[PDB]
Amino acid sequence: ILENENYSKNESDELFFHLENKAKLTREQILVLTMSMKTSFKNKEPLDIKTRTQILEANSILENLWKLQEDIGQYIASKISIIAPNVCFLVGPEIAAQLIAHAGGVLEFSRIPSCNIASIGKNKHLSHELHTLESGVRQEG
Amino acid sequence: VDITMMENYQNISPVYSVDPLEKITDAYLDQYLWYEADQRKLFPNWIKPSDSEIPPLLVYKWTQGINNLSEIWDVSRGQSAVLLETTLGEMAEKIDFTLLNRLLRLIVDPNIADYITAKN
Amino acid sequence: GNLDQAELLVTQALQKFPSNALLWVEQIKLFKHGNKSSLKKTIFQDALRR
Amino acid sequence: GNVDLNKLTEEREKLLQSQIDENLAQLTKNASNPIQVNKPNAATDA
RNA sequence: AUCCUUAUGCACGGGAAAUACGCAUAUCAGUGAGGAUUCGUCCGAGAUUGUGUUUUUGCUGGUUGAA
Repeated sequence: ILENENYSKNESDELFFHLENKAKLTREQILVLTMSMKTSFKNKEPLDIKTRTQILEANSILENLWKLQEDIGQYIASKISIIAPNVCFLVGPEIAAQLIAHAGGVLEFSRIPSCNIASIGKNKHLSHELHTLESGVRQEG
Repeated sequence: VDITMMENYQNISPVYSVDPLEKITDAYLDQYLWYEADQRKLFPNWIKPSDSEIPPLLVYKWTQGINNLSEIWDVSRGQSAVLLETTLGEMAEKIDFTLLNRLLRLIVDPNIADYITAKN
Repeated sequence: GNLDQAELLVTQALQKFPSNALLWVEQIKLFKHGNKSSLKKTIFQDALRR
Repeated sequence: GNVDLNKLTEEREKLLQSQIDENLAQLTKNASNPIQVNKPNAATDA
């Protein structure tokens, strides 16, 4: 998104793109990103075109990898009523798939100690992002 | 943090009784930042209350300033002085923490800012 | 190619001589390979302790 | 003066069984009042 | 037979605290209580509820007054 250019210095769709194109971006996240940009993002055209190209390539590869992972997860979910039925019963199939996928197999998951399971699928705990809930539940995930 | 509400009859609220252990830490931070800020001139001359002026003194100073501008009381040419006062309403009560945190990260070490945010 | 075996060997070595730093180093290296990519920091800490 | 609730009362009368009445859940303090009392009192046990 | 480690039981001695210490025909708890975290993970034993005392329990000594 950052690279894109064209109308990006004022506002493309700049703050529009984040919410839509990078689907994950929540308002809080976006605000902090904006703040960072205002302070530390140098916004001088990329060190070299070569560098830019490389970054693009990386993005393409990374994205592909992510997609593959997602597909795998989906497959696991589809299967898991056969794979890890008890777990599914306890929780729900999608959740089970997510857990199991993260682990590796079912065996891997089993090997994982219970206290850790909690914080699987947690969004990387940022210092700046607020945490305390009315719940008192530190993990989420 | 517990909030015993106050008893200023005309309008109540609020008193936040923070944990005694944390309080020390908070206190130190308050002392340090304020010291540091004063050293480094974070806050402009215009912000009050200063350490120098007792509020009546401050008022007096303000009055003097108002008097002691160039040709302020002249209204021959159709001049108009205007002394806008206002309460910045709900200022403390709608400080967004993310934004606040970011702002702090300009003026303090980020860890400190983070801590502050957490405490709030 | 065999990494599980290596790990086992390392463990055995540790059991026999715990304080030996080379064994610890080897273990660390193995960990870095990225089968676990976890229990990594803890392992490091343990190594340091020993 | 007690006009808004009369209908409700009537409805209640119509509906309830004896068994139901017998098995009312003898109620627990949702706002954990006694605990609070114990705590504050302990703190300010003079 | 001598020396040492561990736990416990009895005790000499010394120290701190009792806002602490219990008790329960309770409810739940290493088949996870409660917590940490740099977020990768880590520690791992009580928690809940009820309730009894809690500026104190048991015993002594003195002066005094009372008269």
